[PDB]
Amino acid sequence: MTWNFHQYYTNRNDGLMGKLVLTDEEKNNLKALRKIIRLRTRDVFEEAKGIAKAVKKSALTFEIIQEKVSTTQIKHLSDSEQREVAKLIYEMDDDARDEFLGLTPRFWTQGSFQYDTLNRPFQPGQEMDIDDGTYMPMPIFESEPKIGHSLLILLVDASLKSLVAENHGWKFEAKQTCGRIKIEAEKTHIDVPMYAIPKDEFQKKQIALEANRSFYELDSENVNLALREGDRKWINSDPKIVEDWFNDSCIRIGKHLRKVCRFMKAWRDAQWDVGGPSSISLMAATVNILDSVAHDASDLGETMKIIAKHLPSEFARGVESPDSTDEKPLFPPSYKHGPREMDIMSKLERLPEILSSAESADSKSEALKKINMAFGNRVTNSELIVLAK
Ligand SMILES: CN1c2c([nH]c(N)nc2=O)NC[C@@H]1CNc1ccc(C(=O)N[C@@H](CCC(=O)N[C@@H](CCC(=O)O)C(=O)O)C(=O)O)cc1
Ligand SMILES: Nc1nc2c(ncn2[C@@H]2O[C@H](COP(=O)(O)OP(=O)(O)OP(=O)(O)O)[C@@H](O)[C@H]2O)c(=O)[nH]1
Ligand SMILES: Nc1nc2c(ncn2[C@@H]2O[C@H](COP(=O)(O)OP(=O)(O)OP(=O)(O)O)[C@@H](O)[C@H]2O)c(=O)[nH]1
Ligand SMILES: [Mg+2]
Ligand SMILES: [Mg+2]
Repeated sequence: MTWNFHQYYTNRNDGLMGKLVLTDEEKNNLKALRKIIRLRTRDVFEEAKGIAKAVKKSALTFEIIQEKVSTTQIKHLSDSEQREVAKLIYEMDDDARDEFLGLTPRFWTQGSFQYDTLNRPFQPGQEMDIDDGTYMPMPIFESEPKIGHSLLILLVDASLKSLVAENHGWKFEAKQTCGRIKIEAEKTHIDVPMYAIPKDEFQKKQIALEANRSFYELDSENVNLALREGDRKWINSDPKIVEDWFNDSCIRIGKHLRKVCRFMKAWRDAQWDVGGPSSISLMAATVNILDSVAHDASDLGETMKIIAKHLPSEFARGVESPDSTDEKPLFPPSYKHGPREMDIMSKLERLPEILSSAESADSKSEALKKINMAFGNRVTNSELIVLAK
């Protein structure tokens, strides 16, 4: 016997796509959460600019500034953090202060929510992730921006911490590249990386944008990611580079690319409760395979076998980042594998065996059980599986 799994993979009700794609409850929940973070962040910046405006108009003592700070949403930072914000506002000169009073944070989501590969989480501890970047248009800087790294990080933190203080079961986490709100009971977190971008170009592009529509991309090397730990405060990491690479890959390869990428992530979620290869390494390897190996989009069962066969080789050679400015590969080459990478290799080598043995199982029932060794017990309708012609 030979079974075909195309429907097992693609059926939008019962099949794997059916199990992975967010419910509307989940999708609207994520957008509502993002809206709440965006609102609070703009409010907090307005509150801080309010104080700075006061400083400009009349010379206010440091103590008066502290007092004013302690009355705003910034009160949700620790005591020493509040004093630091007051100190930073008190201490900036006319020029920096004028820049600050002209700053309004802007937002743009990146990651799987943006390019539509966000899967419903599988094991306990696994969470849906929305990556909403905050952008701070300021003058081009070589060393350090007019408005300080410290100040900007503190305000975004205050915004996030102020929301946690208003929501049972939310908690704040600081990561190296973002601030995070975790909502365990909803299996969700929102990440907020922060970027500096050129103010003049931002304005020019926004003016162009609004004039040319009725009812754009910045210079990549000036998109600066703020880093929270380490002595390097900023790194040139433009998230649009990955978004564009993936969207262009989808165009070039076809619409089955997003599906097979979801499947590989689902495989990952089933094989490890935490850990496994990154989502981006899986996408990059999969793109490389589909660009170079003949396949048929009308049988994702066959396509998934083709991918599984070639993944070990991709990862063994090291997976290069689509961002050539990246300082490391997305996955190291095999001569540099330690325990972590060896564990990944051994699971990848297992996958094509699982898919093969499912294909040659004795019944539809046994076929389902076998293939569910790769993706977990998510699909339950064995009648999705069809005897190959
Ligand atoms: C990213 N970006 C970027 C660029 N270039 C390079 N080289 N790297 C970059 O990272 N260019 C554009 C952008 C950076 N510049 C901008 C960033 C944000 C905005 C802005 O007005 N954001 C809106 C939200 C837009 C939105 O919801 N958008 C929705 C999409 C629309 C929708 O879903 O309705 C969303 O977040 O999903 C806001 O702040 O309220 C305007 C410009
Ligand atoms: N240049 C570069 N950007 C990265 C890297 N890892 C993550 N990013 C950026 O961060 C965004 C989100 O990354 P992840 O959350 O790991 O990946 P995801 O595609 O959202 O996957 P899931 O959250 O697992 O669904 C990506 O779209 C990239 O913009 C990396 O190694 N190099
Ligand atoms: N621009 C840019 N953004 C990134 C990059 N890496 C991560 N991000 C963003 O910051 C978020 C958190 O990044 P990470 O520190 O990689 O998160 P993580 O290590 O996967 O999470 P844990 O495994 O729980 O520590 C991501 O989801 C992205 O939104 C990067 O290289 N460039
Ligand atoms: Mg993500
Ligand atoms: Mg994230």
